[PDB]
Amino acid sequence: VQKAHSFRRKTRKKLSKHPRRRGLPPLTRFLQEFEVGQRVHIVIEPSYHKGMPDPRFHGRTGTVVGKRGEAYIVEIKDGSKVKTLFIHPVHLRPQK
Amino acid sequence: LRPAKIDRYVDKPAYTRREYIRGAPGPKITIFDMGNPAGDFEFEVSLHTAEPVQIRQNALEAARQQVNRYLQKNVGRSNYHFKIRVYPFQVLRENPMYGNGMRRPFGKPIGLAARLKKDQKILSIRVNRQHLKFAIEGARRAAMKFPCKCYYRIYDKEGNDVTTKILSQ
RNA sequence: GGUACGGCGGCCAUAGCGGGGGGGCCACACCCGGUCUCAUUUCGAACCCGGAAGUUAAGCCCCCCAGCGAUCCCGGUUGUACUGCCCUCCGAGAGGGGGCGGGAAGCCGGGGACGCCGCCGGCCA
RNA sequence: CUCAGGCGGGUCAGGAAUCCGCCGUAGAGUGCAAGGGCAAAAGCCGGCCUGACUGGACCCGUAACAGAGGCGGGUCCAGCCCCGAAAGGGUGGCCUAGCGAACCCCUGUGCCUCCCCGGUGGGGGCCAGGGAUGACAGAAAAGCUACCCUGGGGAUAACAGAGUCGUCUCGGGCGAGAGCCCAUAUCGACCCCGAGGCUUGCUACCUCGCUGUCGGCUCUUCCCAUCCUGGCCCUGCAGCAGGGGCCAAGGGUGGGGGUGUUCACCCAUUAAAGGGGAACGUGAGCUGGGUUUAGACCGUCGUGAGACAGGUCGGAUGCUAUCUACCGGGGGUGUUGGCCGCCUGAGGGGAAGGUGCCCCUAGUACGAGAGGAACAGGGUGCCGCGGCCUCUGGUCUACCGG
RNA sequence: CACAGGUCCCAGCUAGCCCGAAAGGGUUUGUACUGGGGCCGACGCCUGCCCAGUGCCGGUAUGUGAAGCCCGGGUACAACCGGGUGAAGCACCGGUAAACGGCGGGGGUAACUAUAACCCUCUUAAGGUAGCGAAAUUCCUUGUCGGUUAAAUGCCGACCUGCAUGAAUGGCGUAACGAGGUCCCCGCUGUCCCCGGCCGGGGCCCGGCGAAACCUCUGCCUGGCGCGCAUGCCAGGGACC
RNA sequence: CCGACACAGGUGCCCCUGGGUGAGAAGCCUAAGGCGUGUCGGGGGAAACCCGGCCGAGGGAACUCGGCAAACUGGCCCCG
RNA sequence: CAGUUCGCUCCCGUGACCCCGGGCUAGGGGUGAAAGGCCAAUCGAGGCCGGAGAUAGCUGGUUCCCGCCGAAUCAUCCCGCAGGAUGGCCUCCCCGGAGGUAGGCGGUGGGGUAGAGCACUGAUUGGAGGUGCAGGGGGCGAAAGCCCCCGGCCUCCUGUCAAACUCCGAACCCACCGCCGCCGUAGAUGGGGGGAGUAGGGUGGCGGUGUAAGCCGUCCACCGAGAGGGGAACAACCCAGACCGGGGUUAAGGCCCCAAAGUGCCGGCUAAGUGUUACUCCAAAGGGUGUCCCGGGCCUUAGACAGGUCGAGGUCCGGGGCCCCGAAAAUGGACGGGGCUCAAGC
RNA sequence: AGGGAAACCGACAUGCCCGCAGCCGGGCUUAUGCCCGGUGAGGGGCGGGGUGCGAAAGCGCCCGGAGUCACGGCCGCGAG
RNA sequence: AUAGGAGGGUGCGGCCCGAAAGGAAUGAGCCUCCCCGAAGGAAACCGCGGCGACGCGGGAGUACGAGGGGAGGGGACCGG
Repeated sequence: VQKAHSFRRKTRKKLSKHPRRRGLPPLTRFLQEFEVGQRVHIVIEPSYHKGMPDPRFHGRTGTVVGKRGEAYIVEIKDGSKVKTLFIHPVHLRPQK
Repeated sequence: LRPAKIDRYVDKPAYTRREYIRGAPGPKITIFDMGNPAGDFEFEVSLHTAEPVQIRQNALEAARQQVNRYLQKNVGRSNYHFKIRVYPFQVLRENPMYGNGMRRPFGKPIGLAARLKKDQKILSIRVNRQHLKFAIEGARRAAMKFPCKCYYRIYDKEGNDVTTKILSQ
């Protein structure tokens, strides 16, 4: 039986937190800041449901090209297409 | 009863979750300890498989009855402890097939089996020195009922392999 | 610069749970009393307001431990289980094997671990 | 503010009504499946509210890479607001389901427009919301065909072949036992390992510009897992017989009743009246009883046309042999010149033989008795094969007679 | 299939039924002992119950019911909106089964054994009456019993458990009749045991006329590979034309 | 004449029939009339086999789906 | 002889009988003692010409040569499933002008598969301790309740599990950055335009499913669309990817003959023609003082075993190599064949 | 000269940056050639402008002149 | 008239034809001798290693080697 892709399809383990990490995350990731041109990894925080990108892009590394409101604008290369995502800084991690 | 060669091999994934398997049958073997477990015994004879294999509950029960009868006749109830270390968890199913063949062929449960790795103990008989031959004969009788090559080993209380010492002595 | 003083924090158990001993210049508390501010789906029990008669019993501060939990290092199991690539290698089959590259989990033994760090203020000097 | 559950203590009050204390990482709850997330909350209890609003931009998913109508979601700007001391939050439900093109119609709102011009009634257009297509990327919509027709398909069933062996047929390993003792004279539970392709099934690999079905008759050949005939072993084998097994495929394995039957059942004989393969051998050899068209009847089902792997009566079998194959009959060349006659036998073929009964051994061996053999020696029947016409019978379109 | 016979339906004539676009017409130079339309099918004895359903016929108090007409609103006139009247047809009521069809299902008994319907409970419009029944209808089935044979998946007689018989889509019986299906008996015979002779015409040879179907080229086997049954491929065997 | 034919069909057997046997316009023989043109001839123990016909000892349906085919009987007179 | 005839047999043969000449009924029509029969060899809707060269997603066919490049049967939608459309993959031309990334090393991050384990969720054998715990069974008491057994619930020990479990956790894969390597100004990455074909795939490894064959996906290696040299012939297996004429050396593999190359060498095994098989084809459970070896115990050279006497190794066990039994099929026959035994087998 | 359903309204003959080819100056190189710096048509990006929706911001389309005709070829659609 | 494969492919031999259009008496097939030479590449013999098949150093990158040139003899074929 074919199943169409949805936001939470096959995310039982991808979007699950460690038992010892249950609860609110430390505020450093919430309040972290980035500059245009910086490269950041995408690590979705399951507890925060705002500004979450599609889980298909979890684990990828993109580049910051702007900032709208509280969310950062991240550009990724899916195959040959350029895809633009609006990701909250809590879901991002600096490279190196 | 279909031939055991069908379920002998372990190429299929584990099928044990009773929460999701519909119509799983109840076990046919309910006794796993016989004799005098409390009493101590100098020697223990264990039976191992030479290859991974699924042993059916019917074969397990047949071996249990044969070995228990032999040990009761020859050794005595208070002079031995016979234990089967494995439990049948794998659920064996069969394609239910006027009549449609190969259409919706997922099988319905028909039996149970125990899946064993290589060199895994199946059963143990704990006896003293004077009943070692009877224990070995019981182990051979049990092995005659299983669908795989099996071998016996003798261990002391500490767990060291002393089969050659005992048989030579 | 000293202090068994406090406030705001970072990592978020190697930091937790449970035990033993010591301490109060200051400071933090327990504590005393409910007119006023505030509240009980009753209760000044909490919260709030007004204070210093008494206490270091405990919250707190300092030192220690290894019973539980967690976790770092070393040795054994062990280059064991598993695995990427190639193969005119064996095997009736199941599967295994040779060469090159990786490599556990659990268990046993011996150590570690009863947190580390940032900004500032109070008191004394 | 902290839940579920548990422990200890309490008037009725008990397992369970309400209350005090302690342990209590969520073992509760969050509207509804499951997964994920939630503990000074996203749970429970209260206060105040309607941001479940208006005008727009960009981006992700359905639909990766890699195209998309419709739909869902995320990040924001502005307007008017809500809660809060403030920070901050609010574009429905903590996240992932609960839904839908064109055309047409209804409603809201405030603009444009209708053929020379102006007014009125009416119509058309732009924006927003709604009425549904579940076959859910959106036709309005019941059946028979055996009187059937066309284009095709081994992309796809029935017969047959192929693969497989679950099933079928036939074995093997161990030995609980049953056999007066004794597992193995015989039967052998529960389990386990196989062989064959002789039953059925499964797959759909060859064959739909046709490979003619079941049964029977005729004819040829092969296998052994041997029914009889030949020779043996064990026995719970006294004899006569039985039970089990081994070698052995030369020969035999027949006649009849019902039934289309194969098979199965039955009858009288017999040494026995074996199982199978050869395109379920054999329709350019036969027959056509069954099956499977077109006609018709009965029963059941259907409103009906009609249908039934339900019965029943009738219902077509084409051939001048091209090649090869086998059976017999001839002409040639070669065999180091031609011809006549008599021989040799390398190889091939055979079943040229097979099998009953009777006399005697002998009422003997054996056996309590009943009963009852064998070696050797004689006779003869049947089946099979190769010949012949003296005898018998048939024919005798020569001939003779009525 | 038809048939004589039985029975049902419509119609008093400008009828009933039918052809046609119409005009006209067939039945009809006819008139209920007639014309037209179904079903059964000689003859003998009979033809039971059911009108809830689907049809047909009669009624239609009452509801709905199109156009037209009327009334009010609207439109300087209309389109448009509301109401009243409202035939047929449906709704409703009654007849009709030789109209289409239907005619069920559980417990226990009368134990002078056991087993039967007298019997009491749901249930419909009613629950299959007389007959016939293993049937051209019976799946189990080659039902069971009796006769026929040495032997009977046949045939005949009987029982009833009628999967799924039945009374004009007729039930049962029936003399005579039949190139209909079916079983048996006497007689007869080459159907057979078991085949053997004879005759005429072909076949065969000689002299003549003189084609067609069909044809990739070819054309020996065993075991194999192969689109899974090869004269042609591989390894072997054999073979003068 | 029609059927593509000097076609064993159909149209047309549409109308008519001496003697004997015999109920008979039956079968058989024969007179009249017609023909040897229902048009390829010759050979032969010259086979096997096929088509058409005759006979078959003993048995008498044992054959077969099924007495298929063949065979038995047969006209007339008198009893019944 | 005949696009329905001939022979034998059979049926009616005064009647609803057979035949002839003249007429009428014409195609959704006629006629029918009803078979869907008959209507000029045609009838479940006649024939002739016309619409008309009708239509089909279905079958067949499509005509000269060389040169260059060279696929696909995978996703979404369709009354869509033998057919189409949008993409993916191919090819041709042009613009633009400096980067690009199939391979590797190091780094920054992500993951929960294999394995493993019981710390949640659910299974799972026995024992010990605690708890009267709303259970049941007895004894026991007027009645308030006791005494045991069993059962339930916790802790520990013991023996086992999970595709829809995870306190742990690889190999490996992916995203990004620097470098090595390679490609690119003889113009890459990228962009625009023209033309397609492809919507049946197969073998092979892996995963789910199934007794198996097979069915369904996945990996892109080979056939499809691929020559040459081999496996006896073979689509897929091995070497190998190919313009033309010559010379040489190697690859797969092979060297007794067929058949080019050794009856080649050293050590050991097999006595069954086992074998002579890399794979497309190849029989097991259970047994063997059959042989060649390894390891471990008891006695152990006149103190062992076999039958107080002899007078040198025996006793047992667990394993390894080859071989043997288990082992029956149909036309006559298959190591490719001949044949091969200190091999021409292993 | 485009925007809009319509009424209707109504735009850069270059303000700025980057920059290939070409040109200019310099260095190395036997030469080709390479490198550095300017200028740079075409090309790319800003800024500004017309109009539609909007209270506005802001977005869509358009704006700094290349089209038209002919011959030949490939393809799509309709006709057999 | 003792031999097996879709009727063909590579090479040559036997028999036969061979005037012209192809070469050729300005010399053909053929015979003898000399020079250079890519990739490749021996052996006699001597010394040594190995149980052996055999190998290693010299001989030696020698003899030979696709092809590229020259000279002499003979006198009619070669290609097809």
